[PDB]
Amino acid sequence: TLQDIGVSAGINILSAFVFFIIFAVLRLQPFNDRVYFSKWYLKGLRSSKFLNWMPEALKMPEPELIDHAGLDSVVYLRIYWLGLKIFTPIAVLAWAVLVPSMRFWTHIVMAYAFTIWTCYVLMKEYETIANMRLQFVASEARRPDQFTVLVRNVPPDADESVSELVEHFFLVNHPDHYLTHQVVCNANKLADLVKKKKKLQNWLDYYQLKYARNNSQRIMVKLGFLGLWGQKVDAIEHYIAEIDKISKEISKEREEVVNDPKAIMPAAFVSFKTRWAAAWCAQTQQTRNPTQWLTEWAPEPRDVFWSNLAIPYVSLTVRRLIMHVAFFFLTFFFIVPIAFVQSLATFMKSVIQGFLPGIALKLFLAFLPSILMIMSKFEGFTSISSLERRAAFRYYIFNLVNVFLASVIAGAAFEQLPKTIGVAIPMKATFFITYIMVDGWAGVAGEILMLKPLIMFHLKNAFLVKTDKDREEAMDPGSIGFNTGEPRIQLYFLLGLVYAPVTPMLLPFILVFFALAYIVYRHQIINVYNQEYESAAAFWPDVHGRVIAALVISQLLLMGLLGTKHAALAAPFLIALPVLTIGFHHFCKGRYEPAFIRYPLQEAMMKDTLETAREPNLNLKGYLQNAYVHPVFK
Repeated sequence: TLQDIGVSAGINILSAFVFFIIFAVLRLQPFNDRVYFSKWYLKGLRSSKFLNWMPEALKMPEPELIDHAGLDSVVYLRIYWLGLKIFTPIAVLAWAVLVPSMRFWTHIVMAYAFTIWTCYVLMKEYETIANMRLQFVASEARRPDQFTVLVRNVPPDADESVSELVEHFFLVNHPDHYLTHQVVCNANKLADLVKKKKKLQNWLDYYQLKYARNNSQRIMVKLGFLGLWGQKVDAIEHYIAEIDKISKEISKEREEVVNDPKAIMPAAFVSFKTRWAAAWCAQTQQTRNPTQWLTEWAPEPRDVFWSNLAIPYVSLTVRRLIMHVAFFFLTFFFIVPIAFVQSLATFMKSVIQGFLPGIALKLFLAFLPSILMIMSKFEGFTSISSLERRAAFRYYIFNLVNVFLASVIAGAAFEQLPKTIGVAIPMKATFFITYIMVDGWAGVAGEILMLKPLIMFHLKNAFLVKTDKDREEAMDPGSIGFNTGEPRIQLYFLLGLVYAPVTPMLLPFILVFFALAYIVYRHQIINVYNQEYESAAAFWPDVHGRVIAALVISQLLLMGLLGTKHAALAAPFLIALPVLTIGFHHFCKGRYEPAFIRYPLQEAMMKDTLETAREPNLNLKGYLQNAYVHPVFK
């Protein structure tokens, strides 16, 4: 309750302030600059009154920040500014209209204005992001992707190899445009192998340094309880035998994979002389039969998820269905722990009653993004970007169904002791506020520390590093974590929209979270979070659709909420909201999303002509030949 609300808020804010103190203290430490400044290091800019950095983050203006970091990161940062802009006027206007009858039409017009302002700011920022994407891609440098494309589902032929097939096909179809062809290799088991070799070499290095320190004994083979099947106290010879065997294993794998007809799938990489050729051919249904020669734009060379490549195309739909069903069952299963958590939300002892449930919830939700990651790993998308897309989608679905609906249902049920659900709904605001403060303020004030990378790096250096220059690749700070970033704020958007016309005080905490997250993530993206891939901000439409769905769901649940005073005779105003919303969405889509999903062919003319004018004498063929060949054995 209110007292517990204040106590939990205080404990969270003090924890966050202590987190800032720790961040500053370790920040000034001189022997860990390698970590908290991964950037300026992968960019090669550095080598070797107590909160001053706070505004220091805000400089380095937006075009400059784009140059420093990258577009998609800028958009992700922009998300928070979007949200704060959306909810500030809504917050103040509602807060003014807190009359604690006329309230019915009051909330009705309040929600109408809320939605109209929301869609207005949405479309405005949508156009702005469209323009900045256009400018960014226009000013973009050359990458091998923009003149090649992925192709899939080529009909098989017993006599002619796939190379001859594709050569004949594209010479007939697009003469004077074809450049080269690359055949996919189905040796992912060798990739698992080379990962194993890396891990074993890492182990052997550890035991080598340890034995150099002093002679020791080891009997725990990665399990302790199920350790070595004996003593094997020395075990260096064990790894020597292992590396010998695996060396002959990889040598063999080479000598058959260089001659395996089975290593080829009905898919390949083809490159064209001009971007326009790529668009015209691979962007459009290429043949008369739409069931073969299936093509879409190629991923970045470092985006190629080679493991997924070995999935037969016929089986992916079956995989999709099986995975969708398994997803529904997993959401079913994880209802019960959440129900436990909410039931925990039932005198100075009640401080833990208000506090713990959010923490516990977060702990049972810590794993789930990883499960969704693997889940998409079994999915077929072949590009870590698209994996991020789908994973975020799944996380949204799970959070919406469980953390919101299941929680409110459980709260109402445990409160009940048919005409009571309406008065039940708003009361869960306290629970949601607590969950927000916890999984937000504290969580961000912690993840600013990068405890896990920091500890990993320090243990690596003190206990595992053998020479120098190996620190440099040792930093793997990880990307922004889109699968975790986008959906959390998406959920907050949903909650704000739903509870705004019923419960105002949810909003200011949301504003606090938005501000702190904006500034902290800005600092991070300035100094850490090297981006593993750089898409053309292609994810934005998904966010737009998600927020639209959020708004319409908020409207519909509000309509349900006004079922308290039965038949207020204003329902047909709540009926117009969804149709207007969906019409707005469809119009926005058909009017602007081509600028994202399609690549402007006129812009292709401009870019290719400018490239030709600035350099008509580039041997681009050899530059593009060896791309998309192989991760390890190029």
